[PDB]
Amino acid sequence: TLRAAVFDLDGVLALPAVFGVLGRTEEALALPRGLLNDAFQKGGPEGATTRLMKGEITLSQWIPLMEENCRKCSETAKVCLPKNFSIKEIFDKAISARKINRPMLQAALMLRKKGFTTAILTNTWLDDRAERDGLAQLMCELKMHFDFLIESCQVGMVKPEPQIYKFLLDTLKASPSEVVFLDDIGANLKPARDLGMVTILVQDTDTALKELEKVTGIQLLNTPAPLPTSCNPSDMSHGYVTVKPRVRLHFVELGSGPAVCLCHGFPESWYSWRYQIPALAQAGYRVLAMDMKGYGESSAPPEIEEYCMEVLCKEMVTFLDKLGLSQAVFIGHDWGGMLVWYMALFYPERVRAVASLNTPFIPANPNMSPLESIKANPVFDYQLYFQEPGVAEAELEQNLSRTFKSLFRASDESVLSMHKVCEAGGLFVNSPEEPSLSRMVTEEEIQFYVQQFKKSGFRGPLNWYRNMERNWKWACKSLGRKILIPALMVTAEKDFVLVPQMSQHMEDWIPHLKRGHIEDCGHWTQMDKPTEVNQILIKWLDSDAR
Amino acid sequence: TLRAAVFDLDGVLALPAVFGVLGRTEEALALPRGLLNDAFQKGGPEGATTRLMKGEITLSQWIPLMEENCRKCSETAKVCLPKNFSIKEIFDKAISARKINRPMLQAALMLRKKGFTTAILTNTWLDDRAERDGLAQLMCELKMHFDFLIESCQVGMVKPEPQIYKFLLDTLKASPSEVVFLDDIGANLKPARDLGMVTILVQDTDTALKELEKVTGIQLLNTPAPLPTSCNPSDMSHGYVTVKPRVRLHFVELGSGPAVCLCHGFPESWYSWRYQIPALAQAGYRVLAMDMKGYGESSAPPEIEEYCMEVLCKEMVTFLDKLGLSQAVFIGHDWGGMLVWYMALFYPERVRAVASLNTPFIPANPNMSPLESIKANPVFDYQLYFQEPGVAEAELEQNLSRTFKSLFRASDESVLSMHKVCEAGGLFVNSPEEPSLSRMVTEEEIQFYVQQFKKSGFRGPLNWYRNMERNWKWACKSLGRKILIPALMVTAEKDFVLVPQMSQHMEDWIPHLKRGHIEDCGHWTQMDKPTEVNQILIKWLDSDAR
Ligand SMILES: CCCc1nc(-c2cccnc2)c[nH]c1=O
Ligand SMILES: CCCc1nc(-c2cccnc2)c[nH]c1=O
Repeated sequence: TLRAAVFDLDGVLALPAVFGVLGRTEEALALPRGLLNDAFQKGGPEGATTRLMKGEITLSQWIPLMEENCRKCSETAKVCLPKNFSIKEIFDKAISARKINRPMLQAALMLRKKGFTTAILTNTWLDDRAERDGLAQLMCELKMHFDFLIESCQVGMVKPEPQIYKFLLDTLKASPSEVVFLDDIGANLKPARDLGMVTILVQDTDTALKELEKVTGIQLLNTPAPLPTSCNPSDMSHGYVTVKPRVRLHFVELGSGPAVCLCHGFPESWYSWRYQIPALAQAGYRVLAMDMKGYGESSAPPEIEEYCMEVLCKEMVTFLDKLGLSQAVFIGHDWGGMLVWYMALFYPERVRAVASLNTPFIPANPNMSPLESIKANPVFDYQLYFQEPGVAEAELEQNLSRTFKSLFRASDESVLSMHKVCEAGGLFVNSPEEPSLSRMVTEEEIQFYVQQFKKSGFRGPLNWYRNMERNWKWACKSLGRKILIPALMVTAEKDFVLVPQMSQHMEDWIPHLKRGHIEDCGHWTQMDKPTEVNQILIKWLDSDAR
Repeated sequence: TLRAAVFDLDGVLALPAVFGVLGRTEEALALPRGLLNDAFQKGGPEGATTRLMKGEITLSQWIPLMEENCRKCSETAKVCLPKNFSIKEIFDKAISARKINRPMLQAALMLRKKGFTTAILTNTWLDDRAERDGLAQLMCELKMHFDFLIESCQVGMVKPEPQIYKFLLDTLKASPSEVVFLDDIGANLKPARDLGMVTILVQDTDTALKELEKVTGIQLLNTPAPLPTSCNPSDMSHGYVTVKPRVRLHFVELGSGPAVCLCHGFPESWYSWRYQIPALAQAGYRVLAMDMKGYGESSAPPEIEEYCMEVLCKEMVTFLDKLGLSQAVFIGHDWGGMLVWYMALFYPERVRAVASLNTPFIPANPNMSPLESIKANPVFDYQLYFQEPGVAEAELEQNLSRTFKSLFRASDESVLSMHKVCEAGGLFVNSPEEPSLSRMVTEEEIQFYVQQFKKSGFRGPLNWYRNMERNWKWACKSLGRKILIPALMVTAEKDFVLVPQMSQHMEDWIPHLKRGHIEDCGHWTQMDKPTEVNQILIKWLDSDAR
């Protein structure tokens, strides 16, 4: 019974195969059939290619030896190689053209999700070309989805030598009969088969996956659309910056490129961006997913005024200063969305671009107290319940699992009224003691938030809602300004508090505003519709932020 | 008696002044004298420029209002503005041409070093131009050297209004007579003078600094060359990555751009790079200054084999994988220099470029045991003393302050023999109990290393020297390779262990190798000759790593 799946790289996890390009080059240059593939494998185990695949030499040392084999082969075939014949060029192009075979990777992901130990076993080289970063990136994206990456040039062994298979079995801690092995080269399959492993000769992906699903008994083909890659907290780079003597800010960091600062809402975490962090880093950005003040590993001072917009924005500026960042793109959701519009209004020079999920930008009304304005809309009643220090802390902190299980639900799963919260005397008075687990979250994701909130609880988070008068006075100073830097507003159809229609007058203050819209999406945007969120953000980033 | 110094930005900390460009533009376009400066200040306190300087409007809202004032002014002066007259262009160029007035900044640094509270007081705007990042960077570099940055557009007050001066005095917690105030605008000096502050009208920097030194009694002019900016550990962004279940790696992070991974030697810290971190971030790089395995906040497992080159390099690859970095430039010193050459030999695809300080790259001799090779050179005797577990730990851990004070000395300060260390039975047998403080370090820098080494001591650090046979066997696999990626070798004239002549055959294995050389430099390269190190690295980075 199978418990491990092994994949080749070239022609299996990555397409098109480099060997395929040698043939394509022969045809394009009208060279004798197999001349290049013959020069490539020249000398077999004693040849230049074996030495390269074993790690004896690097790719740049191999290029001249391949040139010589190509000359020798053409001499024997009584033919001439063209004037501008360059092996470097042929390989540079082939390596660059090679992309991840998404359905193969998707099938590997599914097997690992169902308990399989997965591995990549590849005959590869030590790449020292000026353009090696493209291959480095490919391997990076691919390798993180597997338990093991076994590279011929790193182990000093090569397929089809029997020892690399014995090494593989030892790495997997598995007996041959427990292993499925997938290769596009029949000769490299032969030793695994001889050892007793299940083998699949990969020609077209679809037939390979039909074979793979028949042998594992797990559906790999015609599967529903998979969720984006998420984050395992213990595998992340965690960062800490002191912004002032008693305030430290925590963030999770992933990727290289322009800095993208992610700002969560209430009562959330850096983890609310779990589905965006890998996707945004893969799109070519340096992601900084914050634990906002009062949350997670960030400090939680008890004073209400430590949570007004002016102080929070000043701290985020200091955060940039301490990291040596002149700018960041600011993406926010809910309370993070509010802060992000204020960063754009007060510090435009420090904000590369600004994006908000659900949170509209509505200028302050100087002719009306903010407390009057909140009373005008019944959906904002929960905010008045959040006013009195201690009351909402008591209900929210009583049972953490019940809190997050009641809150983090989709539009078709609500257990929460909201409206007449004050009258009913609580957010959870008509909610069950043991809510069912929402389709958006697993038990373990709820427990990550539970553990996070055990440190400081809900005082610091609730204080974000306790600065209406302070926020309003500060916001009134910005009344003559417009937001003229790149800006994106993303509305969610089924958010009943931050409704799409509330954002309708935004173009008056943000003339060049760009928009996104997510259908059948509730308040918890990132986890409700991750794929859609990722598509809207990546497209807006590549077009407007670099 | 003075204790605070206040500087204007435009025409004082930054040159040339923007007002100066308005005049230069009038002359270039043969416009009436003062036409632009008149349109700029039009309406005085009621005008567009005051509203901008107060924060009522952003720079982009101000551009059209300036265009109108320019049209109105030309109409009155019975003149016409040229066909391609654009305020945006004039200001974009002026802002971009404006650089830090280095001797003014240097004088501000000296006053702060002698106990003064320093501040920048400026009439500035909220910059939302597409090219705002240039100004953002200027302010970032400048602001970090001062206690306070007071910006007119942020306080809603402007020079010469008396309230901004009262705000300044309150920010400084100083009485007027304790303040020197420097401005290039006589009108903006007048209220500070009226309050009783010492004022200096800045025309040419030199006369301003003569006035400033006469009034403070501190030498600011004709001063010796200042050391580069250093790091205050508590003001840095600290990062932590788990590379394996019991191994966590700590790093300090600063800047944006290509990732530059700094690898210290024995028995050092991320702090050994204190003079390089600010300089490298300012040059446009994202710096990752490591605490290598066994040091500082990084894990220190006790097993010798956890410190062989193979394991250390694999961990650094995982470090890159966990941060989402396909590559980094690897710069190392001493043991870090050795690791960095091995990263280039085994993982060329993950190494953008490689640089070593002092540490040469010498291929392993397969016909000689490494223990024989170390015995051949008398300068390597201390390495044999480091072999027996516990002996060197005992002497090095006995008195931490004495350890670092004896070790971290310049070429003309040695208290350490080295050679016949085993025979003498210790590194410090002929060294004082209370060494004098070396010219390279302050008391406080020694105490930072003392506190760092209190956590794990010297076992983990010493274990780097305890894998000769393991390292040699692994290195022998690389014997057929060459280093063909961008590489820099920096030799130090007075390093008596890692002597410049030891690097003489490097071009045989690294044909495209670039070199740097530092005269009158001992083993502790970074702190011995920071300025020279920074110049060699920045120049090599901008030319070879991007
Ligand atoms: C139908 C309830 C789902 C929901 N929750 C919120 C919410 C909850 C708690 C805090 N902030 C916002 C907002 N809008 C919503 O539709
Ligand atoms: C004259 C002594 C200065 C010195 N120290 C070392 C050294 C000390 C401790 C550890 N590793 C290296 C090397 N070369 C040197 O000139």
